Amino acid sequence: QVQLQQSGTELVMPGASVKMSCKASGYTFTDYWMHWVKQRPGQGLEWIGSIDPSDSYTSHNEKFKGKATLTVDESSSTAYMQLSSLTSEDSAVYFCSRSGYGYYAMEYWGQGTSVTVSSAKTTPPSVYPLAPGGGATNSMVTLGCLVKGYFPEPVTVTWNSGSLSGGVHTFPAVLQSDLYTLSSSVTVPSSTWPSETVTCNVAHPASSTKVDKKIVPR
Amino acid sequence: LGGYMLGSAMSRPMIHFGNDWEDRYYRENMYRYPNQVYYRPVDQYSNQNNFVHDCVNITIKQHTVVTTTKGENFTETDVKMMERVVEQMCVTQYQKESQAYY
Amino acid sequence: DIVLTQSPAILSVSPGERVSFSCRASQNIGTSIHWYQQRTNESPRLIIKYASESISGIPSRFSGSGSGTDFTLSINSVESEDIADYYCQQSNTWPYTFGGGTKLELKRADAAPTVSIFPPSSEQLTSGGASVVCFLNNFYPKDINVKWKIDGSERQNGVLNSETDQDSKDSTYSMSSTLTLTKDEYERHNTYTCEATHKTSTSPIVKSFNRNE
Ligand code: NA
Repeated sequence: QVQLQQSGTELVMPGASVKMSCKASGYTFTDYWMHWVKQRPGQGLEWIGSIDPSDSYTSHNEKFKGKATLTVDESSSTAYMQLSSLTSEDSAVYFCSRSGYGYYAMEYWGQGTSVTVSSAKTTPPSVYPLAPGGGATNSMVTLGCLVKGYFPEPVTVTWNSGSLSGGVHTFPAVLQSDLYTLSSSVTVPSSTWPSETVTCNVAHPASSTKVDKKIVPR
Repeated sequence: LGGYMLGSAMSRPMIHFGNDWEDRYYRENMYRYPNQVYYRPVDQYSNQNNFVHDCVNITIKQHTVVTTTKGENFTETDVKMMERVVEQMCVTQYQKESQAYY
Repeated sequence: DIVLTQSPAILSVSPGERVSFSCRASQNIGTSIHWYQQRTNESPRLIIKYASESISGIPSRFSGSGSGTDFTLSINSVESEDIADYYCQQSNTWPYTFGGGTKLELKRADAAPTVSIFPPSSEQLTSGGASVVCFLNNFYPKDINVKWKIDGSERQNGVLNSETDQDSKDSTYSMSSTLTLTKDEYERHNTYTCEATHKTSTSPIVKSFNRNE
């Protein structure tokens, strides 16, 4: 079975370079072209460039020529792409892929390396309770937690240590002043809150952070 | 002029150019490109890249004049493809040349 | 450059329905078009190559046709696992180019958003910050506009929005909208309003709160 192994993530400073690896296995490395494809968050696929591992002949999307350097290491069956002078425009997922023999559908894909370009330092989140007041719909009530100003991704949000899993909406993080913010709502029967406890649990592994925020009326 | 050597003929490799149109073009036209290289003695270069660069230019220039003599012409695709395969041959020639004299 | 135009940009489909979408190339590329499926937070996967050729381990319900400039991918009977973005790509000549993609989503009954508004926590206010949160939950279709007002005046700065993907169970969408102000600015006013405009009604859904009460 053909596999293409890529590192999950890279955090890079603006102006710095990054060299991403794509390690191939399960076939004769020099017999197939390898390709690199960019995808910005919520956007489409963009071809960056491709390389023939037999002699390291390359082809580039004109706009990446001078930005993306493609090489291989034949001995370890690994293809590399180095991106230089990174900006926030380079924040994206980068896939490597492999075509057929003398045919150019991209048959196998790596899982993609997610690159984040930022000067931010590791910052634990501030967690704020979102509680309503009195007038709250019919027999159901909506609570929330605001997870503000952390870095890097990700955080993990649960409700009541994961025992609440029916009516939760945890929204994708957004960039707010060079830091991340997200929110989570949970909808429950009014019979359950505030008569007993509803707590949001927020883990931020990078800062070794783990905070519980009990939602209290008013 | 003078000082050059001609390598022995080499088996033409299967070369894949990365897209459907060029692969086919290459397969059909590859006979029009050299199967041996001209170079200066390896001792006369500071390293492989230098040897290869010159070997490529010399070989293509000479092949081009003989091709022009026959009334034929190379397109920009021809030059790109010829460059690649002659580069492969020059690398092989250097390796063999470097091994000798070492 | 060969430009690949895919249409439509979004397709709503009902489970079991047969669907098709198209990829058109600006120049003739023979059969050099390939199709990829990309589910949320996954890599693309090859589904059909060279216009019409099947791929090992891909469901037979997928097929493709066309040659020249006009290509079509068809799904005989749509299943939930087919909900994904679909891209075409050409490999005839450099540079490789991709279509802009067609997103597949599940068709369901229209549903107005359940809207909830939240004032800043005392916690946040203590730090000099003030974020007003509005949740617009479980609505369909996806299109929706949110407007903020403070004491009647539309606010535009300091508003950050976030959208979920289509719900796997009920096929709805949700949105989060947060207006962030300085603690000072927040206290200079009384009334805060989140206003949701959705197709389900020509009447905007209004949620609001007054500080003085
Ligand atoms: Na199935």
